[PDB]
Amino acid sequence: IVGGYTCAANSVPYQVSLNSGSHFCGGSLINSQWVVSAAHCYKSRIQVRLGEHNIDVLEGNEQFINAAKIITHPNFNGNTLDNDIMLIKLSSPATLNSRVATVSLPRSCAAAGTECLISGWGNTKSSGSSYPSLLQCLKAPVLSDSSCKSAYPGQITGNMICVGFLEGGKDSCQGDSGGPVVCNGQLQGIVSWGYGCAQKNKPGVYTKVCNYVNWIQQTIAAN
Amino acid sequence: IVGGYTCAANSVPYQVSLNSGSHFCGGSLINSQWVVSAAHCYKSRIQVRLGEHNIDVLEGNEQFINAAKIITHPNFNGNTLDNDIMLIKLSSPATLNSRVATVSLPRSCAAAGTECLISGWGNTKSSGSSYPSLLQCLKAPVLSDSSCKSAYPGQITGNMICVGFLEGGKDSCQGDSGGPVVCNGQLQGIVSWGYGCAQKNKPGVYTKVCNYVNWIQQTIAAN
Amino acid sequence: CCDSCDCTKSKPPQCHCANIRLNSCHSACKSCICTRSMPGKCRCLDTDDFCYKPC
Ligand SMILES: [Ca+2]
Ligand SMILES: [Ca+2]
Repeated sequence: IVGGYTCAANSVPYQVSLNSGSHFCGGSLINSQWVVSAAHCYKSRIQVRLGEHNIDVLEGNEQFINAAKIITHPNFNGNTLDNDIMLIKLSSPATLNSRVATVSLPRSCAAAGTECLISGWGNTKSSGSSYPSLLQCLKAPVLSDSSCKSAYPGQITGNMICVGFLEGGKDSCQGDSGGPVVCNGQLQGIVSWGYGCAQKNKPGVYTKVCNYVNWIQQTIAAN
Repeated sequence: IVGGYTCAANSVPYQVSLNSGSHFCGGSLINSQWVVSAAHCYKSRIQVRLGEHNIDVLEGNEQFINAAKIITHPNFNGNTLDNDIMLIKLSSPATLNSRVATVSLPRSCAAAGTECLISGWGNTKSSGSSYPSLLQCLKAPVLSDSSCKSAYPGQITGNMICVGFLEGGKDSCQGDSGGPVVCNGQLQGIVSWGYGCAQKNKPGVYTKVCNYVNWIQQTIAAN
Repeated sequence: CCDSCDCTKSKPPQCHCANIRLNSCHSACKSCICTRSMPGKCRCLDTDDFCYKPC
């Protein structure tokens, strides 16, 4: 996260890390058996690491569970990143405690202005790279689809929201993909793509989760 | 047109050439006052040259009329080329005679297999460039959306059809953009984009005109 | 450099490079989108009226 803070213990319990050797993306726990991430984070073989904080040392409070099902949104487009959302069903339910917990799907969409908390173990340098052991957090508002489109033209579809600052300096970055953008206690975004990190006039584009709630419902109940 | 034939006199009367100094794209006459072309051919200032056969010499049977209105499809995307269609309203109606005539919009869509005639004054070499004086014609079938998608993945939307040959050798090429793909006497396609020209496995992608008939109707009637 | 390039059939052609590359697009590229994975899947959204490099 470029320019955010160390999150503090048991602050972000739905944060999930996707591992296949090492952290390559993050995700959110949405119920004891299903994690939501981004479709471009797909691998066959993903190990979900739950209750993580320092991902570099084992602190005995973590749960590592293999993914049994990895399902990318059917209409996901690898070139335009539209419908960038993926559901992972865990081969065993995570035991929910303080360190491990569920985010809620949206009662509705966020309105331009709402502040949110973005979180991840991704890079912390817009120019260069440092990869933090500890989970980084960032407060940022949802931008207007109008700002979002003017910032990235011909690219922002109606399933993508920009969250961040037009003046740069604070943003999600590589390693954060798939992570949560939680606003008012509801998961409104998934970190997806962007032009570089924390650049001026380039805010993060996140998958608009309010558009997919019934798909999520439908897949969880049908699998 | 790579590998097609010289068209023969008064064979393709709806063919239009868009000029702004020189031929840069083509189009079709759809009624005496409105030409349909492709949205990525947009210039402010276009001169429509009608009844053209040899575009290099004046043969006294041509009509040159300025465009008064150039309207690109509202949802046209310059990056993915979706909704690549544009309507030009002529500052005076073309006088319709044998050399100048109207194509019909689709009663329905073409079905994979239908033979069509593509036409234009664009390049004739897949490797290199020759630009013909005389209008070139090419007979080619509409491919299945399934072949089309497998040939260009993540790129073919539901407003694009592939017409041509999976073998290669015959296709449209630069200079033909905007031109007609007429099947059964109905304008089913507009030439748009492709990887290279007449390449193996890379047939041309054209704008699917049956999807826009009511848009064409209301723009013509509302302007 | 570019392997896949999609040009329109206009004089001049409007060209795009379709390659998703590893962590990078190129150094000649002014419109590079990357996913925020580790590594990033990056694509150069540049348009050039003719089709070669970006490098
Ligand atoms: Ca740990
Ligand atoms: Ca002439």
